[PDB]
Amino acid sequence: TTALVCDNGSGLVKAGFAGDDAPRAVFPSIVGRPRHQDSYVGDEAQSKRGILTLKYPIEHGIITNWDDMEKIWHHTFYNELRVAPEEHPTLLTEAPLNPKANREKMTQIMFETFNVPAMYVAIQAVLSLYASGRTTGIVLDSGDGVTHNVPIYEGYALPHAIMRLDLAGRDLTDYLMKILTERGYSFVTTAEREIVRDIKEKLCYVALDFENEMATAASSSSLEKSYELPDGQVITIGNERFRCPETLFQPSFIGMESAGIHETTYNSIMKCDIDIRKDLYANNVMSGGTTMYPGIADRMQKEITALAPSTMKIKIIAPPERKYSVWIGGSILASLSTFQQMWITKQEYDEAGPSIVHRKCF
Amino acid sequence: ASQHEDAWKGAGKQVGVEIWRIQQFKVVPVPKKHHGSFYTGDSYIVLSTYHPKTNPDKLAYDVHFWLGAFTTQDEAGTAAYKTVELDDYLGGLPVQYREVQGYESERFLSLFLRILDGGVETGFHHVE
Ligand SMILES: C=C1[C@@H](C)[C@H]2[C@H](Cc3ccccc3)NC(=O)[C@]23[C@H](OC(C)=O)/C=C/[C@@](C)(O)C(=O)[C@@H](C)C/C=C/[C@H]3[C@@H]1O
Ligand SMILES: Nc1ncnc2c1ncn2[C@@H]1O[C@H](COP(=O)(O)OP(=O)(O)O)[C@@H](O)[C@H]1O
Ligand SMILES: [Ca+2]
Ligand SMILES: [Ca+2]
Ligand SMILES: [Mg+2]
Repeated sequence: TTALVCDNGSGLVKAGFAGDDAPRAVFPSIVGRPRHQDSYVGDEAQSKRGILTLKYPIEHGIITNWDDMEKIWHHTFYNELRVAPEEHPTLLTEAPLNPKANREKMTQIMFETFNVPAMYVAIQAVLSLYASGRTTGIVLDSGDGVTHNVPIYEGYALPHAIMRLDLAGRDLTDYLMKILTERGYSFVTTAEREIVRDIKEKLCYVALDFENEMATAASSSSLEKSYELPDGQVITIGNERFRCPETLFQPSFIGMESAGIHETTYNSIMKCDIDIRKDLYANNVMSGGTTMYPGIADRMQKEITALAPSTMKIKIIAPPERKYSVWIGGSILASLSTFQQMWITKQEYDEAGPSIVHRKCF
Repeated sequence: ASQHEDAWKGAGKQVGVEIWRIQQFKVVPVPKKHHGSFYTGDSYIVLSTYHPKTNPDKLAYDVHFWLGAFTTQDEAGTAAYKTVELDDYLGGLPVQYREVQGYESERFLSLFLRILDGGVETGFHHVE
């Protein structure tokens, strides 16, 4: 009996088998329907977004289209992994501070629709910490929907100190679409959103000193990069390369009054007991695709240094595989017999209903 | 819940050092004659049971997990999870310490230290 591990990201499904060192199925968490008023899922919807309008059933870590999310789960089991879900205990993941109905309904569908024999819901940032080989540290996890800071001490998240920001990769893609349109291009449609997401992933970076980089960009073309669109046109991107992820540190770039990710990290540490803060500062672990920008670790090191006491030892850990750290932490934990002992069984669900998730998970 | 791990049965019952190695996700005891020798390719859990200053007839606990320079991600992650489990098994009383080869704390060094080449194979299946 092999367990399944499914990390349902706002942007990407990462799924596979406990004990594997990587997810065997990674595909867009999207459902596509004809743009001209049937449905397609995942890579295939992405492949012919030319005639589809694409919709994400998860927004900011929360399932907002339960009918389409069921389609995504069905596709993951039957079409990608090609397994029978009733035969596999399944580990799911969630961002912290979600509305409680989200994981209640995840539990209901898994047992009532897919008839899994057992399941469990784990906090994403905690899985990433264990994947880094730590029990104490503070995780910054940023995917396509949510950025969250979770400080963890002796293996347990500290919920009073968790910080959450509904600003992540999709907001950055949207912002690149906006500022590229201001350069003379026009990126508006859901298909064009996917083009700009690819530009973002290939060409953006976090400037170490934003004002200096802005001046470098005006002084010459040294920072400019070219990009070939699907139709063959070649565009040029300049200071948009680093203005787009600058939004993580300056959320006002998209009209948000929130603290930037350096400040939320600092605020999260300051919510923790004084005597553990040095260990948190020395163990800042980044996970998720929106932590993949070149330059982000160095920028975080600089910004936290400016916020922290002058002698504080600060370290950013940026695992090269951190687009998959949540999944890998799940694959490790689901390979342990005692972790699976804690899972919700179908029988327990039958007797207790969706509330069972709060007794056995959170 | 930690009661389902055979490795913890009888752990921490007297003053001394107990050591387990992670082997393909399992917690495997290290025989006493090898305590202090660590494979650079592996990850370990070290439970130090001692008498606290407050009462010479009672027991307190430091739990160290030791990560070899060449240990694989599955081994380090299992060592972390199972350290938390052993901590819970002992009622939360153990204080946890993460020890990386070449960076071991003064506390860890004081328990003994020989580093051995190689180690046991990863528990991961490699996805091509
Ligand atoms: C991976 C997760 C679980 C395995 C728990 C894990 C500790 C643990 C380790 C080994 C054996 C048992 C427990 N670390 C956590 O933060 C968890 C752990 O969950 C449980 C039930 O132990 C933490 C619970 C709290 C209350 O501290 C929370 O923060 C709670 C709101 C969110 C749940 C977090 C859990 C996380 O999803
Ligand atoms: N190299 C990169 N640079 C910047 N952003 C990236 C990079 N790679 C992926 N991303 C972004 O990360 C997000 C997907 O990461 P992931 O951790 O899978 O998110 P989720 O778990 O929410 O699906 C998307 O916004 C994607 O554009
Ligand atoms: Ca090994
Ligand atoms: Ca403890
Ligand atoms: Mg994610």
